[PDB]
Amino acid sequence: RRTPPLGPMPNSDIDLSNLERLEKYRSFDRYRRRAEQEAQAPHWWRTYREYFGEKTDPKEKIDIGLPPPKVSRTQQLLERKQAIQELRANVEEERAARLRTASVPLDAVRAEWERTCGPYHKQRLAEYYGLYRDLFHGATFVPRVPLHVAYAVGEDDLMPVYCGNEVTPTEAAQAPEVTYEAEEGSLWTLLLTSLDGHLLEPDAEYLHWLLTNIPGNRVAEGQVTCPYLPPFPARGSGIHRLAFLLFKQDQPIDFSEDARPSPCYQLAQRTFRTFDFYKKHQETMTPAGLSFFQCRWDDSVTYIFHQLLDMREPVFEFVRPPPYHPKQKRFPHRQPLRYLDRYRDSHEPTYGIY
Amino acid sequence: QKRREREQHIAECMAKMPQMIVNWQQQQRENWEKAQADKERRARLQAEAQELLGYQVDPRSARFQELLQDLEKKERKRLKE
Amino acid sequence: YKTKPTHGIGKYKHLIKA
Amino acid sequence: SSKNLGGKSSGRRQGIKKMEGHYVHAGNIIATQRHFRWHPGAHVGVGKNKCLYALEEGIVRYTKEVYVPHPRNTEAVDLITRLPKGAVLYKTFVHVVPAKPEGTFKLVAML
Amino acid sequence: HLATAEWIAEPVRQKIAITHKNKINRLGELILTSESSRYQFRNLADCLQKIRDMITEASQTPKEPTKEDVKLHRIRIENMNRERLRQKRIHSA
Amino acid sequence: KNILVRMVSEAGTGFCFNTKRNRLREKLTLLHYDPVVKQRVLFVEKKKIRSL
Amino acid sequence: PVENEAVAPEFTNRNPRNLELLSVARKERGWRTVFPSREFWHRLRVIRTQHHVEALVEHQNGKVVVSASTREWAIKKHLYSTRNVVACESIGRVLAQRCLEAGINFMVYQPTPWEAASDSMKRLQSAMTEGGVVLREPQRIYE
RNA sequence: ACCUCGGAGCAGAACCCAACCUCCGAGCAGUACAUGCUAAGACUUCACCAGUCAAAGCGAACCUCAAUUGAUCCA
Ligand SMILES: [Mg+2]
Ligand SMILES: [Mg+2]
Ligand SMILES: [Mg+2]
Ligand SMILES: [Mg+2]
Repeated sequence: RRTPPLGPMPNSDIDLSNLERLEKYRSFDRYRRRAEQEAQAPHWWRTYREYFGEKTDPKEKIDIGLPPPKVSRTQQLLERKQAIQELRANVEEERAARLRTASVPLDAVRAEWERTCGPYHKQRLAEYYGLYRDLFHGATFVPRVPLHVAYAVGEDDLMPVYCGNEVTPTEAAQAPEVTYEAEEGSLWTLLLTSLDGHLLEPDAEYLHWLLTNIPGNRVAEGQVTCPYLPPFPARGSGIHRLAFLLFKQDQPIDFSEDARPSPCYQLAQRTFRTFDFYKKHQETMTPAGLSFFQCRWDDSVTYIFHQLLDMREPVFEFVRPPPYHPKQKRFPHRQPLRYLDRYRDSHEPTYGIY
Repeated sequence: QKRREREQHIAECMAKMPQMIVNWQQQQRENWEKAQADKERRARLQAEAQELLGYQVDPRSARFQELLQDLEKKERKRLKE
Repeated sequence: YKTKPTHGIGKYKHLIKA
Repeated sequence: SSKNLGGKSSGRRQGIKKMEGHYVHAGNIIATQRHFRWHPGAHVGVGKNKCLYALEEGIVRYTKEVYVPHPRNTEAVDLITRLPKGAVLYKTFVHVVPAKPEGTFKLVAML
Repeated sequence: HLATAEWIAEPVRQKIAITHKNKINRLGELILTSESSRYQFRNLADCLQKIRDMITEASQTPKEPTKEDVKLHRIRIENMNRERLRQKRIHSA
Repeated sequence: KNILVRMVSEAGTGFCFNTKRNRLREKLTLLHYDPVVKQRVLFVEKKKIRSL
Repeated sequence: PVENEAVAPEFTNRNPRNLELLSVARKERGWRTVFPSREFWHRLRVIRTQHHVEALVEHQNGKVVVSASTREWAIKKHLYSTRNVVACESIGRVLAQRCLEAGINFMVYQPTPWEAASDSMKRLQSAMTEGGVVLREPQRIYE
């Protein structure tokens, strides 16, 4: 009784003859690189990757964004060769490299990272947090234009929302200082939603800030179709994620069926869905910027529930499932004396009929 | 009264351990260095020899080590009085 | 297992002759 | 006349207690063994005597994964450096795919 | 109602209002509850002992807070590396 | 060859614990956890009770 | 009855970062004989080519979150000899900055012994700790 | 000649399986003295007695081996 394999056996391609004329793994990290290379392949037997919740990932995902701007890679490569050749000409750089003392201008590499490869990194961070999973039902994009939104609390500092930061709702008390590059022919729709925080509905989300037809960089001039409202994560619930979205529209499109009243303090009205909202405006606009941050409870959230929303604050708690015990035996053989205490409800003395 | 006596004795023993701790650890280091010094003494005198194993060289080394040990004890006895 | 298609998947001493 | 004497030791009852697909509560012993046969995978620990017990409530799954030893495990490291430049090892692993979420957020007070 | 509770003195009433805001209702009531026993005598006694221990603990503001590191060490490092991101020169309100 | 000796605690008195020991070596002095003081204190070898 | 007060008595949080930020998400315990251990929420992973040095931060399901590599022109132009120690120190500083801007400041570094005794990885861990990012992830709660 | 325990074959792929069947062994040894205390769920030499693994918790630094062994009363 045997059964043949359903495909190639793993160590079968090497030849068992002429073993001493083969190259061995002379190290441990060489084998480690080969084994972690091999563990990524789609094998035909049963593997760890099949069972442990990888969401059945192979299926192409729809891009909805701006195209990549065309660059001539030959000229770029020759100019970069020119630049590193000019840096390699200096000899004090060689002294700094040999002498283990040569730092990097972190702000310059920060702005350059924002300039060249940063959009793809922000795309994979936005997909790690599940933004594209809950904003567009899986449809992905790249945040082509950079964006800078900074929050205002005190006098000197800032608390910026980078991709994935943590800002407290006290620091999110007022509207932030939104800036980005734009030309004088473009209109923009700003949109700030919290992916979590809806109480009545599990899959909906709360619209907090919507500005439409931003004339380029004039962020103040847009029409306030939804007024700014601070975040409000509840107490016992965990971390809540707010996300800004910046779309670029070709022609100036107006909408009043999505517009809200001027207080807008009724939570049934702020029941948003970015999938349906992007479905309505599928052709006129396209997403171009993206920023998002974590938000947990502080003592100003009860102020938000008190004087703005006019409600009592709901608190939560992280409960666990009750512990597992077998069926209670009548004669528990060799169990300890505390076996009876696992099945008791109240640890106070009881007197039945007396 | 006997509860007070026991707890007071435990308090006095607890106060008197940290000094016992450091004394015990210093004595641990001292006998460790003394044992390793004896290892290097048994390694030094076996150096000079011809052949082959310790059938003659190690007995001569042990004889010279016995002479050195008796010399150290004699130096101690002369140092005493 | 010995009757499964993946029998002998953990074989290694047919690779080391020493 | 019976020069040999001694081999009267009984069987150890070792082997797999929970096969693939069996629901397992936390702390159930999955397999007893000597001289490692099934290696521990995700949410499976080992005892001193190489038994495999669950660490979560779930369903047992047996797979076959690549074997990379700990770098201080010197005998396995020399067995790794003795392999040729394409071979990998593929031992057998036991996982527990956990069933319950580790908690839920309930509404306790409305104040 | 904790604000008009006259039998408690003003500074310790303020200290209880600050350090026990998680048990204060919308209308300023301080809500204490118990679930230990199954006779309501012992639950009421536990509630009253909670009130007594809160009052006698808040008035002694030299109470020394002993350092714990399991549940607040996370929040300490998160607040520190949230403070590391404060570097501008001009902002207001 | 070996021998089983009783060690008694110094602080937190009365507490004892037994341990094996080589015969020809000198007597033992160890650090051990004494639960009546909930610390590591010194123990002193006293009154060997075996010849194993 | 106020229409604002529908709270729907079980709250569903869909943030994947959530329960491991509450320190109650389960780590993948086990594997107990192979290397590296799978008990982490995030890992530090550095790849040292003969040309470039690249550092990754992964989640244990496999998707990377942030990385700093000398193949990028941004770090390439500002230093010399992308292989050497000061390049790995720069990679550590840039990765620590990039991941503090990502809100992730607990990760595990699990090297081989000869890598942990190397000067490059020592100065990279020093650049990560002096950047504010702390290794040795906290315990699980009711583990 | 043997009376107790462990490993291999008979017993080839869950468990178990005898023989005055064929071969090896054991009645120890070695290092720390947290070889501290408690506590879900399980295995179990086909009964029982015995034996084995162990999540979490309080504290504290940041275990090798295969058998290597003896119940009650009593002292
Ligand atoms: Mg047999
Ligand atoms: Mg039998
Ligand atoms: Mg049985
Ligand atoms: Mg434990």
